Amino acid sequence: SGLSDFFTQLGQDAQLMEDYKQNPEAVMRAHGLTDEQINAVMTGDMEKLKTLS
Amino acid sequence: HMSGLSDFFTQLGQDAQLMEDYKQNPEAVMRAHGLTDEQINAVMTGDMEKLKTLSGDALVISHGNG
Amino acid sequence: GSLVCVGTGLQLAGQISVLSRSYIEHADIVFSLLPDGFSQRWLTKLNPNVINLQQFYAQNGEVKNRRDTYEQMVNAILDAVRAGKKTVCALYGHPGVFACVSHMAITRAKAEGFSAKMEPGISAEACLWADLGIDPGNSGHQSFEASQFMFFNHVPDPTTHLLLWQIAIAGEHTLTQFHTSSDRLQILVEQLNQWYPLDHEVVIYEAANLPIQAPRIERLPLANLPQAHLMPISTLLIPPAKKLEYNYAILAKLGIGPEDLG
Amino acid sequence: GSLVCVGTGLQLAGQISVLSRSYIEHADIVFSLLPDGFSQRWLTKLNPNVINLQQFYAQNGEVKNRRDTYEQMVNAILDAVRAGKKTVCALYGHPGVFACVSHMAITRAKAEGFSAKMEPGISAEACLWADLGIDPGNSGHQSFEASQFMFFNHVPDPTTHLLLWQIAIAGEHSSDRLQILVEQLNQWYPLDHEVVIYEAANLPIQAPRIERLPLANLPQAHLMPISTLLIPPAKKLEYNYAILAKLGIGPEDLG
Ligand SMILES: Nc1ncnc2c1ncn2[C@@H]1O[C@H](CSCC[C@H](N)C(=O)O)[C@@H](O)[C@H]1O
Repeated sequence: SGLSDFFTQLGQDAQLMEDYKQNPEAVMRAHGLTDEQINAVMTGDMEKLKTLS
Repeated sequence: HMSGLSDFFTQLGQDAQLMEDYKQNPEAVMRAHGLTDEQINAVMTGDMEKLKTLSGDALVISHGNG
Repeated sequence: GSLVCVGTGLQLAGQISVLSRSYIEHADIVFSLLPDGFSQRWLTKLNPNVINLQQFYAQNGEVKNRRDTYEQMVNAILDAVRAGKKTVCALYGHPGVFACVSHMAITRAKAEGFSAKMEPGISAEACLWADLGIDPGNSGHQSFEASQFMFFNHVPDPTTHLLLWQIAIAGEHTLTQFHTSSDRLQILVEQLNQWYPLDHEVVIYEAANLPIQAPRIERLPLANLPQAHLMPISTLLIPPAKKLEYNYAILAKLGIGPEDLG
Repeated sequence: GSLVCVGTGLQLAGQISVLSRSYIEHADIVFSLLPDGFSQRWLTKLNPNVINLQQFYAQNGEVKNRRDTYEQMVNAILDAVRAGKKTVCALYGHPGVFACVSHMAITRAKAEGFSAKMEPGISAEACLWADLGIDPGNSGHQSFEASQFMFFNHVPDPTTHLLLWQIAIAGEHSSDRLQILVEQLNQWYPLDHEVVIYEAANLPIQAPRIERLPLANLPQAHLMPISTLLIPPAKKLEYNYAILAKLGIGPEDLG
């Protein structure tokens, strides 16, 4: 899961959203997203995301 | 009772299981949550204004003048 | 300081989004505008630090232009933000649908260099589609504030659904009262009768606020609207009066004909 | 048994109503018509007894008509209800908006004497108002399916915010069709009128698409199924001096 579990938590939890918006990269890595995944998010490449998990 | 009323409506509004139970046997479910006779009567007659009394107590947020 | 505006929907407790509820729970302070006392209680148990925006409406007897009311609400919200509070504004329904306070507060917060955003919620209209069994996507739909429909030049499409919001104050020009009169409503009927027959069936809709309450779905001829019992919370649905008409001009350009419409 | 149709809204996990989520949790069986795999994974963890109705669509590049497939979906739902199961259907956005299968199933369930209802959810339109910071009530609002707008005569009120949905398939019975849409809209809107292409976000890490461009450029824009066209007002509101007169007032009396 990972990406799914993270996206699920982020989307439901206002406190996690807060933490996320302050330092997206760190929070994503803390939740076990890969450098590729993190990069896809920060670049806004939704397509590459689909093809990661 | 007043608090209990509020707490019941709150749970009922959020809890699908309780909701489906309610629709099956309204009176029974209401009694099992400690509602009184007249609370139940008010529900069954749909007397919203009584319910507010029993709990113990302007919505325009727009205009059209430009 | 920051501002998040959220809606709570129409039904007690259950119609708020999961994320929106979270926002209320984590807030330093919540400014609320809710339907009733059950909702108020529920909110307070979510987050006890609630300021009720109701207080800014005109009290019994007082004459107050609602422009002032809205201006004072916005100001109260911004004072919290300016003081450094993580502020949530919790409005019934959708915080930005026939509601100015949230848009105003967000605009102002942004202008002063604060973080601000709005979260969508379930509006009375979302409820109306569900309760009446209408798919507004395919059929299309229109919305107007009733008074604005009377005071300004609006032209409805009588082939598609027409919602008039705030029908209970239709024609109340001062913005100091919270109901209209039969004679005002009668003028609305006369205005509508350009497109809709007097015997056209209309629907007075009120979404349920409590889980034990059925919605109000009152079908009546348009002519009878002036005699109807209206609540501040009432919306008027006017279904189509005319059948769909072919856009011959555009069909021809697409290279198709009425016969091909499938 | 019984039927309840709920929506997930647009945003993953966070935009579903509290009660709607509860309905899924406590269902005997869930029929899903969810768009993506994140959505699917999330649902499966709420309730393991999920049937993906997307399976009924064409598979392995087979040929299959929509109307036949909707019928199979609906029949699958009703079979659960008839069997006596507390059945929940989980749709995207608002379950009665751009959704024939919900309406059909609920209709058929009622006719067979089963309890059946639709729970409202957050639609793409609800998201649009929030994201663009626009109140439909400000100068009024009109929404049409773009194709319906082209095939049938729907004269817009240009003081309103006009929304045209499913812009990506406008005029399908391409830049060619969009150009025709431009010429149509150009009856009321100048070619340099700024319009907005809107796409609601579905992931919490994802920004909504809010692309402002002149009307004339619409044909050269890349569109997705979810794309919507917002056309802001081309005219200010103007006083209805007739109705004001009937009301015995003037513009100066408007508080
Ligand atoms: N329960 C309800 N049923 C029907 N219409 C309702 C309603 N609650 C509010 N409205 C409509 O909204 C108007 C108040 S303005 C508040 C709108 C609210 N933010 C929302 O999204 O619904 C009423 O005059 C009526 O037109």
